[PDB]
Amino acid sequence: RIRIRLKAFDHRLIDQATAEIVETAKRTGAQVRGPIPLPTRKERFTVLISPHVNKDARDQYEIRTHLRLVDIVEPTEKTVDALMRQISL
Amino acid sequence: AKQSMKAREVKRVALADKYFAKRAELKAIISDVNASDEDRWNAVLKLQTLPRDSSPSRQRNRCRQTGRPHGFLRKFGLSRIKVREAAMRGEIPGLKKASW
Amino acid sequence: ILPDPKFGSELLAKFVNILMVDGKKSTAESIVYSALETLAQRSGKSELEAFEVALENVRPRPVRRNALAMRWIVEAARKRGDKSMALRLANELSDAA
Amino acid sequence: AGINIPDHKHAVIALTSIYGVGKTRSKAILAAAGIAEDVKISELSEGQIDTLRDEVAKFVVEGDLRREISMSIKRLMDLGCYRGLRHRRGLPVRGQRTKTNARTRKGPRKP
Amino acid sequence: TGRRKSSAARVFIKPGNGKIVINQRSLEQYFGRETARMVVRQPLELVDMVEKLDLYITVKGGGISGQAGAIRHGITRALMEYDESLRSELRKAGFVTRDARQVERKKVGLRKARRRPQFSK
Amino acid sequence: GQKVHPNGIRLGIVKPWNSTWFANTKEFADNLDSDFKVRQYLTKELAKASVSRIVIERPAKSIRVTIHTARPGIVIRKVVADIAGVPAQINIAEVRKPELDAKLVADSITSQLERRVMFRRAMKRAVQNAMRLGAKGIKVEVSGRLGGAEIARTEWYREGRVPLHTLRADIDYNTSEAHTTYGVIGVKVWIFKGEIL
Amino acid sequence: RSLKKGPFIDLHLLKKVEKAVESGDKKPLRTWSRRSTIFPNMIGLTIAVHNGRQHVPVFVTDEMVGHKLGEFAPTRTYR
RNA sequence: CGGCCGGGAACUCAAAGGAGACUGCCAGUGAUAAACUGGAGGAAGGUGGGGAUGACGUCAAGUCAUCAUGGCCCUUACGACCAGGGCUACACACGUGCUACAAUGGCGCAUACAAAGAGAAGCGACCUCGCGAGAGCAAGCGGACCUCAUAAAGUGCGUCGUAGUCCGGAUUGGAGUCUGCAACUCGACUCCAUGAAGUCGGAAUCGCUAGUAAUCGUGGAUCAGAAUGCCACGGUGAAUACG
RNA sequence: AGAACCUUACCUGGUCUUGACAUCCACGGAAGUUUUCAGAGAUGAGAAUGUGCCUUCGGGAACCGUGAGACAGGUGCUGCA
Repeated sequence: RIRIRLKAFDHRLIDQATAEIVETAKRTGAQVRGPIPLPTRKERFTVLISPHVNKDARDQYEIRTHLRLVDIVEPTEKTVDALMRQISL
Repeated sequence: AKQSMKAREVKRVALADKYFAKRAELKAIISDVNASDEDRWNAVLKLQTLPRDSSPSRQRNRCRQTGRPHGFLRKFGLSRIKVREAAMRGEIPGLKKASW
Repeated sequence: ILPDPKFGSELLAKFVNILMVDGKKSTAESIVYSALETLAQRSGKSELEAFEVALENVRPRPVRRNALAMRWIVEAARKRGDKSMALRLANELSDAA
Repeated sequence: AGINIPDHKHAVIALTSIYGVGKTRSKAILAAAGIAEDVKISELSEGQIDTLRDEVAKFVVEGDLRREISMSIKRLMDLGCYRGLRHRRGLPVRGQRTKTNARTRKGPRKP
Repeated sequence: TGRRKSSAARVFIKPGNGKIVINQRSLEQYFGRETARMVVRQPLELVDMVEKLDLYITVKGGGISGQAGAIRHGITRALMEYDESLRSELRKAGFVTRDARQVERKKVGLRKARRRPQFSK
Repeated sequence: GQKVHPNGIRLGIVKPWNSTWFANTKEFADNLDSDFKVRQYLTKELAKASVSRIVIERPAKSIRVTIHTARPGIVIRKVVADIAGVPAQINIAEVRKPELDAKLVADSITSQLERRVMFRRAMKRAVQNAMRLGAKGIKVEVSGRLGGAEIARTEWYREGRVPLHTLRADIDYNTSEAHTTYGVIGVKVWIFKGEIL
Repeated sequence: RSLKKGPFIDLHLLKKVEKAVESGDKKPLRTWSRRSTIFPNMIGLTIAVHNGRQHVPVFVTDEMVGHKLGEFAPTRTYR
């Protein structure tokens, strides 16, 4: 019912954030299910290094933004308190 | 990449945000084609009285801190050299060595 | 090196690989199937499966001899068209017998 | 008639031989006249050819197309536009590159 | 389960005595080209208990030989979870599975993966 | 001749990024313009305040700027709060090892070369004061017009062990540009602390 | 012009054609917006085009009633 | 008879934390050493594969034209503005690709198979109109669901048959469609017609040893629109490495 | 990693020069808005309206115009600084 999405950059950072979220949700109750890690979006683009004649010189840049989400079967007052201690109703 | 060129860019985007809504309604009344050919002629009349600027066709969206007309991306808003220097010194999240 | 045990004949697998220009395998299998159909007219003495007189050709390790022979046969085959999937085997039969 | 006399060809393939009717125009003519597409001109009877003659004369014919093209290009060259100037001088009109290409338009690569 | 050049394959053991259905379709209807059936039959003919036991297989991704190798790895992992003596017998013959020969990453400054562009003097 | 940036290649390895905030494309661009403008403003207003590291963090519609430096009793968020439409806070982190900070040793090198101290003596004093503190590897380099003459030279001194092909190396690298009467002098400083990751 | 809308002719060129009909005697009709096409009120007119550096006059009649203004006065030259 | 819903967390997938191969073992060779060969186990056996990773210095190599800067110069100016044009011009030569010189070929009909990426001042379901580029309507989606999105070579039937022929597509004409104030120099695409050169390439020269080259297709950055370029991915898939 | 107009750094004719862009002084006016004419546009002259937040109320603060001195601007030259 209530889908709470969250995003981060580092794998350990998103793991710690989702662990804090799931610990608060286990403290609250309402039979919270486990985390749902979604595949991240890779934003790659090639960039010429120098402003003059060089075509081999191109660095490769990687963007790995972790996007996970948790699910709540029913919103209650304790869940609202744990929220106000991305959202989708 | 000059002071004059970035002044041209800021005055162009200012004129675009000024005369955007009237040009948007003009493009809309040009787009709807069911009747009123005389109103279409008056629409292109108002469009020709409107200057050639103030349009996304005129918006070039060059760099901001350098104003480089080449090597631009619509995600960082800077030049290639400047985004490479930013990822070099490390003041932007991500942008590691892509190796797959 | 995966052979083709549908007909066996690792030599025929090498023939498929050498007629498999631009990597097209199913078309080459249709090619060698029409080749088998055209060879079944006479069929020799298991000539549709193996080649005996095609080994001692006019333009000569035995594996390298067989490879050069099949290169010459494929070259003289693809040198002409005119319903190639019959005329190439006709040139092969003329060079063999 | 005297033009377009091939041997052992289909109807739509044969109808391409006329200066002004090709593949899709032949398909449209055969669909409008109810003529079979995969049949040959040798097995085709004259009763359908006598209708195909006026069906193809309804559209442009070889000589009419040639004289229309000649009249259009002579009109353009006497009006003297950019297209007419490039047609008189042997240069393309659709904005091609004449630096290294446009050799078919310019002629043989003799000098 | 197994994979081959980005082709997911799932197998399910079921005795049907000649029941080979893939993606709710027969093998002759889904696959073909008179080569995929033969290269799947190559393990099925030597030591696979070709009768009295069949496999319901599903695929997701891959082309033709990629999916053929994927379902071959699937049925050999089904044989491995079935027993280990047949796994040893298959490995004694030329049936070492899990061949990693995927496609190489496109390089920079080249026209393809391992093709340098042409340059003059 | 052309190597890679140690910090730029070891962003996720040892030394993390100086910015932590996620946004969409237009928001990322506006945020990048904002953080670059406030960093340039802070540097040009407190270049004599021994500023070393600027880290920005934006969890959710709130700016947090931490300045990792030495001698914190110089300044005391008004400028960033006036230039930004988002509430901002500042923090000052007084870090130890003042002779090992790359920005600080680069500022000292630039001040000495502007005060016309000898280049060999300056690099020797820098590497001596950085090795006496208890470090492991220090590589300094001064490029461009060594002495203000018409011939430019790149004079570099190395000591201890400064590895660059080891990815687990705790190496910090910094550039500095001094504007002098002979033009501009570029100083590249490398400092190797330890081997842990 | 996607060949379905009304033809594009600029307002200042239109009002100069109006002034030419009034008293402008059709001679000094200088045109800088050569991007505009021709609509049938301009028949038998002496139109100068600023195709290159200055204005060159051409005579446009009813045979060239539908064309582009830059066709008549080119900007390319050969030795 | 749609995973469509109950049902299940078995399986794929997803992102995490670990593990799995480290000369680990046997025999032989080798100055027991280092090291090498063969073999078992093993998914991977001798840094498995690939990317990234660029030494002191060389070319006083390129950039004061993205930028920063010592100096020199303009400062009613080489500074700011405006419209048109050029950057796309054409006696000619060179470079990198694409299309082909067809029969493993072209075309007509039915039909099998993805990875990866993108999307809201946008993608666009679905219907209707149109032979068409596309137009009116418009739910869903800043997103594993919605959209791009019908992949093709292949398979099955048929058509010709070794000719510039039904290959190929340059040029040109008539008429439209799209973005854009605006498509003439100076966009792309489509309906029809015309269909040229080209029939396998000289001296010479380039890339390639693997599911690589070769062949075919898709996506994206840039961008109002405008790439045979570039950056990534997928389908089929060789021969040779005696030296 | 993209020339229609911008790009454009170039050429033809019209313009403005403490300037298109950052800052100082003294004075007038909040800012802003609709719209007409000459004109290829840059540009000049009008016709109405709005008149705030604070009031030391000879004025604060962004903003528009007038005059001058600093300066500014330069994709102009020197990578052989």
